[PDB]
Amino acid sequence: SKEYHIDEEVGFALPNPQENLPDFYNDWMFIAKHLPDLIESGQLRERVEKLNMLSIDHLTDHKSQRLARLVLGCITMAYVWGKGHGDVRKVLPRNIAVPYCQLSKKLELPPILVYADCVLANWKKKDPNKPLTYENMDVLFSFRDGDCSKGFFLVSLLVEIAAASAIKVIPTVFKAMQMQERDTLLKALLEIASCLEKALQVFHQIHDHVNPKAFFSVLRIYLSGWKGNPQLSDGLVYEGFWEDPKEFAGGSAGQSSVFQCFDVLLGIQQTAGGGHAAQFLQDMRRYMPPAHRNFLCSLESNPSVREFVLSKGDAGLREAYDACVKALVSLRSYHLQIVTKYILIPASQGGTDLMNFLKTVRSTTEKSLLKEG
Ligand code: HEM
Ligand SMILES: c1ccc(-c2cnc[nH]2)cc1
Repeated sequence: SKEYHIDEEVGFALPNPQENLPDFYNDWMFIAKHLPDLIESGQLRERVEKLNMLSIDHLTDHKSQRLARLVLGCITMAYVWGKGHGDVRKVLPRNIAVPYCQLSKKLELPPILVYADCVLANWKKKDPNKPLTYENMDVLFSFRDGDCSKGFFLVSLLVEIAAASAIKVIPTVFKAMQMQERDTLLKALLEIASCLEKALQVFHQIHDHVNPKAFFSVLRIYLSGWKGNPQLSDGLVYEGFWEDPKEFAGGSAGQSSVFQCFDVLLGIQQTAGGGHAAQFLQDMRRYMPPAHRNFLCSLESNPSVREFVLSKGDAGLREAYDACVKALVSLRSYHLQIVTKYILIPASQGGTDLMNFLKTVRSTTEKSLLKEG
């Protein structure tokens, strides 16, 4: 894999993300680093409004630009939603909206907190010399004390990284197919299946670091966007940058290149059809870093692994292929249980479109099994 910005040990996540910005931006950093406090004491908005319009020209490298996206994104979420009890600002102050929009066009990402920001760039290692384990990690920014942003963002990060291990065998898969190396292809498919099965284990930690009520009533609020959102009907106005208000979806793992890439690799047509689930996943690609979305479609232009495995009358291959698919539905099935516990139940103390969306995606995955009938 070339410079698709894919690291060998971290995958789509940003390797060792930057934690500090040039002193020239101390005003931004101070607000983002103290969000839990500023929101609760109610001085967050007045503070955002007192900011001077800072130039983004002093953000030279990619990492410092990513850190800034994270900072401005977290601040924007806090500004728009406030204490997150219903009072919402419909206009983002030009002194913040402008740098954020310019920085966004530069990185080719919408001006709203995105998965690539709050997960892929929002972490650090406590001990540089220890492994990437929950116990040795922390997020750079949270919204409110007790919002469980650490558990949510990091466990997502950890799942992403476990899945990354298979991203590196993708090349082996395509080489083996054209070189007609049957044994190599089988070994590769089984390896991918193993990595996806491990990611499922990682996913288990979500119960240990995220509490249903804090997640549902707090975190969820700050990660909402303004596209098809009732309380921000026409969207948000980025004062000084855009004439009318603009609609943008909130953070979602549907913006994760990781799960989208294996569906492509395996020939599962999540994006096909005109259905709502497909439109959503197709649209989420606009929220992924440009390098990552280029990876996704470079995968789509490679010959089909599915057709190859099918055209051969090789049970070994069919089974290795199916193990990969089976691993994806297992993950999606597990994730349904999680949505039931962290969203359905807390909301019970409409939102069925949610479960149907997830099931549609899972059913499309199951349908791809070859040897099921
Ligand atoms: C508190 C736990 C979690 C909840 C409540 C949750 C909730 C949701 C919801 C509501 C959606 C639907 C679309 C949207 O609104 O963005 C969704 C989609 C998705 N989530 Fe989660 N999620 C959780 C944890 C995770 C974790 C740890 C991962 C792993 C990185 C993950 C991966 C995905 C993916 C890939 C999709 C898109 C559809 C698919 O490929 O099946 N989620 N999630
Ligand atoms: C950050 C981390 C994970 C998510 C998410 C999980 N499931 C759907 N979106 C959204 C933002």
